[PDB]
Amino acid sequence: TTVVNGVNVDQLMATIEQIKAKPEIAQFKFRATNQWMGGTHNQATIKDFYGACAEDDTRKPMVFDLDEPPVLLGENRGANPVEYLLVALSGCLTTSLVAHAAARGIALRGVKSRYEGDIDLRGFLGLSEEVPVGYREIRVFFSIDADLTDGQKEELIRMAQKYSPVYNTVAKPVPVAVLLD
Amino acid sequence: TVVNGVNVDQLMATIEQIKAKPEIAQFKFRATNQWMGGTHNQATIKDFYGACAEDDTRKPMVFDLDEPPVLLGENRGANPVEYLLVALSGCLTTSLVAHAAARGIALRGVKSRYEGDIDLRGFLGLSEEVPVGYREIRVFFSIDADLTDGQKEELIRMAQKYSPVYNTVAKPVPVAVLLDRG
Ligand code: NA
Repeated sequence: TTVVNGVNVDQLMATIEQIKAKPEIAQFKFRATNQWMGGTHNQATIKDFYGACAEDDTRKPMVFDLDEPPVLLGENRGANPVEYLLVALSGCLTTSLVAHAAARGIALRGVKSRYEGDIDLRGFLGLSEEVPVGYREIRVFFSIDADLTDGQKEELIRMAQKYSPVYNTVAKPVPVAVLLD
Repeated sequence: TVVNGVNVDQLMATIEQIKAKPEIAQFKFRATNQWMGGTHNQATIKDFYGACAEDDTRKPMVFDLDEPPVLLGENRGANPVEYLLVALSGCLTTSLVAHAAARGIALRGVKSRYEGDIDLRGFLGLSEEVPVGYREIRVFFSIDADLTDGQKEELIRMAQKYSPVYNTVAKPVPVAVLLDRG
């Protein structure tokens, strides 16, 4: 009665009450660093973050290699950056779905999902002023194993989207300032 | 003829082929994800489509996503909003380097740092006005090259202009999420 879907709902409840009292606690900052490794290969590191009124440098660094397939001028030294964007979207939607279900006391047995997005490289290459540079659209499907109706499953999915930071960062315009140091 | 480790001959060849046959430039990228309990889930990258053919030749790449303790996880992986920064960082870096290469501009080194801020009240449903996503993301590039600040700033402008992940963040991209019928 303290844990649903492997989420500690007591901790969730305490976090919500803490934020209601002191909204400043809810301000988080996430960070990365990246070093170019030649050609299409580069390496990103995740380490510290800020939140709940303090810097947190407690985690072992998490290192990621990004590259391209040969047709996009790389050697598959890692997944490509637009693939990493789908990874991020998939983790966020899944967590948002599961955590919102947990908060409602809705048990789920299994969750999986699939993702496909369309990109026309004429954008990246500056060959057409029509074509978007980014994803034109992304299509996601979820499968949920639970004692729920299809309508109730669809509701969980709508709530997942509504509360997902990565979903909303994709679907809405978010400003990105890129500067010389 | 290689600049910044980029095969510029292949690049120009690809461009000419696309001008003749624009459909070559249509790619589809994919992922699958399985929930692993709590805030932990796992994404897999394998196949893609592009240049008028399916490519299922790559070995799968698997990524673990989780949360720190204060965000209800157990450090079973970096969190999804961190992976978004990872994506952005790779894309801006490759776009910068590749566009420099196409112009014959050699770079000794490139590095960058990223921060975005988020108010959890969005995710937690505690405010209807608060953005659920990032409020803003800020990126700083350091470029080691035989270039003035203004020349570096031009490479950075072009990086952003032509970066798919930058434009996916900066612009509204439609995303349809549905219950699977297969
Ligand atoms: Na966006």
